[PDB]
Amino acid sequence: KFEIPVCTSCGREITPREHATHFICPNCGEAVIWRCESCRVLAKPYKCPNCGWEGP
Amino acid sequence: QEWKEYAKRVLDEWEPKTKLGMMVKEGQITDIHEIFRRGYQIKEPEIIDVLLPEVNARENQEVLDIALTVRMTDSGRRVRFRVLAAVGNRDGYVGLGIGHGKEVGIAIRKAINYAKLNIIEIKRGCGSWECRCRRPHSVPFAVEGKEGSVRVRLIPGPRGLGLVIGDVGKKILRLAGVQDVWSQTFGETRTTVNFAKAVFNALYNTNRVAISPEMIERYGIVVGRA
Amino acid sequence: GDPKRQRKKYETPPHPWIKERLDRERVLMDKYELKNKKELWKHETQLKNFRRRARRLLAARGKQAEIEREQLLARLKRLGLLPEDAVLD
Amino acid sequence: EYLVPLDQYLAAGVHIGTQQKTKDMKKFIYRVRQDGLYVLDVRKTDERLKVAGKFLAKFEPQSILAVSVRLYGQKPVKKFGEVTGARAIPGRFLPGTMTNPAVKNFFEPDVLIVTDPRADHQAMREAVEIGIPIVALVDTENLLSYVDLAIPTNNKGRKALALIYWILAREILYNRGEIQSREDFKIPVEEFEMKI
Amino acid sequence: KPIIPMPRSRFLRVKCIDCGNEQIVFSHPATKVRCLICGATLVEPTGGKGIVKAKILEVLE
Amino acid sequence: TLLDPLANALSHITNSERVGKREVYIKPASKLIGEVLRVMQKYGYIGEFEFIDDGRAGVYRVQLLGRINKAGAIKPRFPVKVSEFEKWEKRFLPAFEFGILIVSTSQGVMSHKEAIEKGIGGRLIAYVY
Amino acid sequence: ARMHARKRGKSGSKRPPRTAPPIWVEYTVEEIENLVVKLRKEGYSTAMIGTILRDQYGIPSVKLFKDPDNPNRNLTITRILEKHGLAPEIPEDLMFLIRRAVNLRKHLEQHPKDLHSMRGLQLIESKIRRLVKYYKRKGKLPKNWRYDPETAKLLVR
Amino acid sequence: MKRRPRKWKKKGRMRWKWIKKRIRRLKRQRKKERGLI
RNA sequence: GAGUGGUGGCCACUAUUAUUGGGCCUAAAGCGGCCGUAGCCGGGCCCGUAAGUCCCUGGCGAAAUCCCACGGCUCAACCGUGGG
RNA sequence: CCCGGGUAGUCCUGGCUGUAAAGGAUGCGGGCUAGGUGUCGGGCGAGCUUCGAGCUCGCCCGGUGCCGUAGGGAAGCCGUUAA
Ligand SMILES: [Zn+2]
Ligand SMILES: [Zn+2]
Ligand SMILES: [Zn+2]
Ligand SMILES: [Zn+2]
Repeated sequence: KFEIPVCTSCGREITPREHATHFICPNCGEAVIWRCESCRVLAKPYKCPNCGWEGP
Repeated sequence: QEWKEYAKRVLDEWEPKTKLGMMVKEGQITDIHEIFRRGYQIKEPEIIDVLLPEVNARENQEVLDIALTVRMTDSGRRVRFRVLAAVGNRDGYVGLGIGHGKEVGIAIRKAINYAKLNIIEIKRGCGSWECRCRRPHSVPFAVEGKEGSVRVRLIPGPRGLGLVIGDVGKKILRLAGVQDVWSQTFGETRTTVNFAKAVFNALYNTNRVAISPEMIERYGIVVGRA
Repeated sequence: GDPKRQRKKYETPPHPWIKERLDRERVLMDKYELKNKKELWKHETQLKNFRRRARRLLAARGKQAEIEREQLLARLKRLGLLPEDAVLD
Repeated sequence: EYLVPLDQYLAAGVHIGTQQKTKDMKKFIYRVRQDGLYVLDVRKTDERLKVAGKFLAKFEPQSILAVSVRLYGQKPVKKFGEVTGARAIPGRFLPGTMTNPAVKNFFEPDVLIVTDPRADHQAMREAVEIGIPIVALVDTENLLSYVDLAIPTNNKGRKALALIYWILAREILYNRGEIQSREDFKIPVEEFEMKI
Repeated sequence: KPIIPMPRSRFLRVKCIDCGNEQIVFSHPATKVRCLICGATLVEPTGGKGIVKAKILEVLE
Repeated sequence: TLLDPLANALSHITNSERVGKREVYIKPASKLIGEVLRVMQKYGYIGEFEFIDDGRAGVYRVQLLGRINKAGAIKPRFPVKVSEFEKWEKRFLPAFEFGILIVSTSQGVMSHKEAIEKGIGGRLIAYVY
Repeated sequence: ARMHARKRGKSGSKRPPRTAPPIWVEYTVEEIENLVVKLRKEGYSTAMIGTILRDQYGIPSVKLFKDPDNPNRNLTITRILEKHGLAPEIPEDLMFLIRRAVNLRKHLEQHPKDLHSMRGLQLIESKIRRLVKYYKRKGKLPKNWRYDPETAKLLVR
Repeated sequence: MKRRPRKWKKKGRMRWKWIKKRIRRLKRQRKKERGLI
């Protein structure tokens, strides 16, 4: 059993071969932000759970 | 451990060219599940040859369709071979590919390489009303897929009941590790490429269903290796 | 409005010429020295009937369902195809 | 307070935008002038510049790739790459650079920066295919599709592009610690500008 | 578009120029509004917001 | 014209979930819609929902959590007994006990699981999974 | 959309959500009723009475005031007229439709070739019949009431 | 006559207008022969 | 395999009859266009009746036939005793 | 088919016929699902003005076009004027 990444914006799981991304939060540098392909295409804003910084 | 020896040979006699290949070579990634859900691109078959060596087995390699296409020119007819093939260990992982060539052997080799590049990860379980067990012998829940005009719906089936699907679906599900299933198909199933891609799309779409933590225990859901 | 007609107790494969099924059945007949294919088909029909009864009773609720489940388990144990501690699964 | 004073910002013309607008950039748009031109927000530009500098200071400097097809941005990206150690691609971006290992100049960066999302569509597409974070210099008519970090700026003016890249390089160096302070940056702003 | 529509018109406490009478009138009248004391016109009906011809003492809700 | 406010609400919820929205507005509102939303919130498919007065039937503000694969009304509202739920589960759900069939019963609106537990039937009005 | 043209115009009133009359209304219920009676005697319809009350007297709506003679009802122009014995004999919308249908028939008997106006007349008669059906069901018209163009002239007059 | 727009296509067949004219001539001839005029 | 071919008929094949569950821009197929009668489908809240609806309980819907357990013809087909 | 003439017809009035590739080859009412950009009508706000029922920009509603995201389709393509 292994952890499956979850999108930060919509909260859905990430399929194995989709154009998703993950990166360290640009503001705090502690949390990790995951964005799924649909959220990336639709430019849906995301909020960091640590700082509360919002937006792409 | 002949496949382990093969994996080690692929590991030493190989110079990586991509970032993922470099990660595999230096050992940052050690398991097959670590190259999925991260957005990485797979362009080197050596990555699959190292992480999942069983895909090179003769029983794990299946040639689904061979077609003879013709292009008209001034001189005459130019013949090309299109081979649709599938690979993958019969537990959790499967891949499908198409290869074109001037000869059947070249087409088969290219199709196998592209299937290894296109390998995916699925989820298994038991969601049938008549079984209600918690073994990964079937699809956890009903799934759908489509390619071209073919629409395929896979339904969980009781344990001990064979794959009730066409031959192409049987081969793909056997390579993916599914043992029992019911099928409902619409469209032109005689188009082998479209049928295979629809079955592959359904197996991939098994990852697109949102589930609760208790559903994993209820259906015995297994992601990747069991 | 027709009277009862006695039916066959075995089933014929959906396709008479499939290579994998033919090889598997040939292996079984050679191993167990059966005389004809309908004997193996009769045994396969018995197995399929047991499986169908189990599948039907698994998703059934009621006193009659409980009685039938216990009777099926007892019959299988008496025939000797299951251990004495087996369950419906 | 602000990385660069208001007078210098307006002189570079960062706030100057395009007659067209976009719902995605509505959150960054300040107001619309009487002639139909939209004005960006210098405060939000400064905040996003600070955020981008902090974000880019963490990556390995050789793994950052900055691209600019636009002629006015060809020189600033080259100067930024020289200053920060990052790879810079001015002018045409060869297709297959990030997706074709057989290409002689094959390279897979860890983070991409684009001068213009519309102009550098090929680089953005390849970055999306390989799955890496993307920072985009976005104008009023640009779309935030597939943009992980957007910097609101005038991505068409020569002076604006030069000032933006100079600020980004200085912030990256400061946050990485190569320069002990912002004032230690001794590279003039005019060095980034393209000479006519 | 809004989940709770709200009117764009207001009521106006208006003082008549000729006689000084105070009245409450609508900002989007479909008729010719006149003072209740002297009959002098106050608001000109139009296709939209009316034209107020008297001092607007106050704008109510 | 408008005929099924509940079906409109469920279709709107499904479309917004597919497109990735976090917040939806249901208009016009009704007590049946409120009961359905209460059932979905109890089963964890939706977040917080609130009623807003506008001098009309009302509005329902609902927060989505990205946990719904498909929600739809059932028309015609088929009457169902206690022992007939299996065929409707097969018709409307992918696997056993996966989703919930929202049923209007004589004791109120509740899911088919609670209806079976109470040993009562009703009329199928919705399905969420 | 529209009944016949099938257009989707949305112009109309946007009343704010209210439960009590506004505090800045100068007149009371009795004066409002007296004004309604005076305007009806002047000869305005219910819609014109309400429009005049909103415009000149600054009364947002009579429906905001509770009925003094019925705790379960709110005030209404027609209710005030009917309690003062001044309600119209037949519904006002039906009267207006009948009036303009009669006028259109008078025009058409001089212009028999106006087929577009004839279609407009047919639409008006269809609306009249719809309203007649509704009022027959609700008991606002006699069960033997029927619409006939020849007898509609006396009703118009 | 009922509409069959599939027959207006000219691939391997003559014009439908003239087919219709021939059919109408045939119908009139049959009616005249039967005496129905 | 003491059976195995041929022809006619019905079901599945066929989601090519489609309530479950089919289609109608270019492949078969939206009336040339509107008004409207029966029918079908119908906005929000409150009270009353239980006709539809659901639950419980009496009288029924013969036997044979269908499923299960046991018992009797060597086992079985067949029959008997109980449950459904 | 080209050219020179020419009857019915094409034109008005009272009628009949009820047919077209009468095509958007797409029945009609309602709710929801990124945007960007022209134009017509109305309304609102701001700025000009020769004070024009004039000009420019922005917003709301209703019509009328093109490009296009998610998605759909055998594809051509449709894509808030949905197919
Ligand atoms: Zn997401
Ligand atoms: Zn953070
Ligand atoms: Zn199972
Ligand atoms: Zn006055």
